[PDB]
Amino acid sequence: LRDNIQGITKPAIRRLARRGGVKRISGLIYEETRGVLKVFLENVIRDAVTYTEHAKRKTVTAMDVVYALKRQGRTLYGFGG
Amino acid sequence: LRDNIQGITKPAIRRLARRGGVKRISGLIYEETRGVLKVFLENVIRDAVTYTEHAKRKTVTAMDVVYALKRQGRTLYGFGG
Amino acid sequence: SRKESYSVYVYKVLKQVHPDTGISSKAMGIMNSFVNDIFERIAGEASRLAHYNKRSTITSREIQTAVRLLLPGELAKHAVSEGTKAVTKYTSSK
Amino acid sequence: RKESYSVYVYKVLKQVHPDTGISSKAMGIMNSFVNDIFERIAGEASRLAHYNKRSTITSREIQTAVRLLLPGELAKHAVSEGTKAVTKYTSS
Amino acid sequence: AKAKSRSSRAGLQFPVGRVHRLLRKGNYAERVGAGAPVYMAAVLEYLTAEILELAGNAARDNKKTRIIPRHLQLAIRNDEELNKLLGKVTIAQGG
Amino acid sequence: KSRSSRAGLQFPVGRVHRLLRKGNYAERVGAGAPVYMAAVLEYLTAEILELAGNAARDNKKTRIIPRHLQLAIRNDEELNKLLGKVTIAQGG
Amino acid sequence: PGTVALREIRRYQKSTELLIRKLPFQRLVREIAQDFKTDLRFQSSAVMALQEASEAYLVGLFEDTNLCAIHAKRVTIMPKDIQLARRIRGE
Amino acid sequence: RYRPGTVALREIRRYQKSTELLIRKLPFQRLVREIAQDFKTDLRFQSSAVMALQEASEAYLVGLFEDTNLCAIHAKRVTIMPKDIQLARRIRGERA
DNA sequence: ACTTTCAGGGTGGTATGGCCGTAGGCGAGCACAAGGCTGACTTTTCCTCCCCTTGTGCTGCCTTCTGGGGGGGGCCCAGCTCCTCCCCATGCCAGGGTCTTTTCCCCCA
DNA sequence: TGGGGGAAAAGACCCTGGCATGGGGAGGAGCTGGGCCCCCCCCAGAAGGCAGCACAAGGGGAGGAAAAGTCAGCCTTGTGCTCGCCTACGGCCATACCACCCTGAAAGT
Repeated sequence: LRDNIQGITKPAIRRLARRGGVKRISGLIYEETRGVLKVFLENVIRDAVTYTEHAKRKTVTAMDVVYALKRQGRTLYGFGG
Repeated sequence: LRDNIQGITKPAIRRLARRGGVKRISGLIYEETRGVLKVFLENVIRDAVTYTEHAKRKTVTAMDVVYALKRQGRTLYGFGG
Repeated sequence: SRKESYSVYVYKVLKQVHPDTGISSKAMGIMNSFVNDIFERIAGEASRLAHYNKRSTITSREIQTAVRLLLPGELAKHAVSEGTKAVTKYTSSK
Repeated sequence: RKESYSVYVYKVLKQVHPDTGISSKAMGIMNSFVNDIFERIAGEASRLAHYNKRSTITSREIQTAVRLLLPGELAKHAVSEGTKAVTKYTSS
Repeated sequence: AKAKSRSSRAGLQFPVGRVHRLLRKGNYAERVGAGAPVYMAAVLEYLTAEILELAGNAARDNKKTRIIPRHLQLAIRNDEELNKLLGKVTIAQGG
Repeated sequence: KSRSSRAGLQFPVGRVHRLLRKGNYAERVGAGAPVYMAAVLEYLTAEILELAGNAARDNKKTRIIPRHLQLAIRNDEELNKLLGKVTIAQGG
Repeated sequence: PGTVALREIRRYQKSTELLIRKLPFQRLVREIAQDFKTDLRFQSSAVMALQEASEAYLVGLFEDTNLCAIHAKRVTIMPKDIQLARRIRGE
Repeated sequence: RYRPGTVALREIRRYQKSTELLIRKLPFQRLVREIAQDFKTDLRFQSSAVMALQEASEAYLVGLFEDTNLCAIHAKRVTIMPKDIQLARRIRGERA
């Protein structure tokens, strides 16, 4: 549907920042990080869906996602390859 | 066989900085840009010399340099390829 | 020993798109490298596609998917349209 | 019929850490690692053959591909392990 | 029959036959389809036409007649899509 | 005798040879190329496994897990260089 | 204010679990994929791989953002830091 | 006597309007041969190879200095510093 | 534990690649200015760094409630597999049409 | 005013047409693995609100360190000449790898 970017809640963004090493976080960081995550996900999902449609399938596969990430310079170990 | 990194003179570094849009330059920028240039040149030249040695050649060629640059995501046009 | 390049075809396209503008040798040698880079990119992506799908043939579908994966936005859209038009013209004339 | 290096990776774990096991998730990461480096070396050795107009990937091309991809100390030891096997393989 | 060039049959200016030969000799697949050279040549010719039109516009801006690497670099850096496609490429004497 | 047990390798020389022949890398593949690639892969896997086992021992564990693999990779400098743009699943 | 931040960094740097909730991440991934193809199915492993990649990407981005923040003599990260980190990275 | 800065802006415009090499060729050739000495003795070099190396080096340095200027402006400064270069390199992925 | 594909032994054949010969392009080397560039000095002035203050927003804590996580079951749709065959791609040879190399001279830089 | 690019000529090489042919994949069935959907529940974390405090930002001062101008020297560079060394092509032949048929074993189940 719509309005699911808010599912990446403020506490989740704070946990990710604390994993990064951030000590204090400004209030607009949450919206900026949501926009950034949205852009990254659109890029990866577009590549993965192109890979899926090339196979005449209707299921986005972990292999499709792995190839989409690999063709962006971000190799992912663990889900095959 | 002597200090040749000092041949990258201060005026040349300022010219490169102003081509980069730098307005004012600190006096410690030169000796650090020299080291950065040395590291980059060492990487590219090591790759080019590995190609030359594999080709059983004694002269490093522009095509070897082009391959060395392409291997780092630094594709260069105008010298072949 | 005769070296091969896309200079003749680049010149023909330049004449078609700009009737009177010329081109320097350095610019032609840069255009040849550009064409070779794009060719190698599309060919590598199509080969990876065919290997992922366990296919031994590189076809128009693989080339189109590689173009969609590499070129951005309207560039990819128009390149795909041009490729489809060219393939249709080729197979529609024996 | 789905092959993997899971058989051979296990035999190398029992030579460096004989008492340490490996999880199912971590062992699949090991397969994604081997499948990655193999394609890296075979994708650079296939370029060295093309640049020199050679139609054969020999141990000389694999040696150069290892030298171009692996860092300083890894390339010195990986090359030495490779040339020791080839010498032993040819000699009976 | 008369030797009709496949480039002329497809309506392109790029060498469909040479593209097919490089695809076969490039060690990309065991086999290469009959539409792959026709598609690749069309894509390459379209991209060449785009980049050359932008380079010609840049040269016309500078009151010149002959395209030089500076005009190509100006076209690439001023076109958003071409900058994205070639954003890791260095042009000799391009500035 | 299997090609691996003529030069003393745990990785499959025959399987690597078939992978190179079927991988669209060159029109031909030599006879020492699979041996060299198998040796390089075996060395790299052995090094990574040894460091991961050291990391697992440091965590009072007898099992290799993605956390241990990521710890070894990020700690070792050369491995950090080689696998610098690589994400490990559930590796912390 | 700050000691809990340190004892939160020390906790979420030592653990490996996912930081974002799986159900909203799944819904967001499907919402994004809806603009690319209608009626798409998704493997659980595919969505999980997307989640791991996204979390690793955001953790690296936040590391670079923290570096940008310390560059400007600050401990608080601001959208300018994220924008500078992304511009220097090339995104 | 021009004020401090106008000549700098003139230099910026002039060096962004031109395409020539801003590093002298002989010292760069000497440095390239110096660096290649430790990789292989008695090594010869094509003039086109040295040319390509110089072009790549200068493009890399111009891009790095642009990123350094961005880093300097981030800290509310107009003077680029070694700390700015280090931050730029670390973020792009050359210092880790 | 069983097994089924696939790695290995054996034999022929040729096409890739190593060896030797050879000859020229071009890379190294040495003068020779000379003048444009670089190095060192001086003024100054404007930028950077430190300090102080403030208010503003960030964080820590409590409480409530909501929605995500964990099963339990269904089902049905889409991914994987098997058998046909036929149409597409490959291999080889002849012949010509196109693309490469050499000369120049006049228009754009 | 000069130098290189756009046209012309010879040739050589590889592209296309033609013929024979094995195999890849498109398609038609079947089958079932799991992805989607609904249901219940419950409690762990998200959300909102309040207090307070510490941190970023703005203003002010000082000093110090680049910028700009100047002058003298130096060493880059364009030209000219020589040498000889390496690299690229040619000719020839050995043997290494592919192709294919059988068999047993190993690794995936």
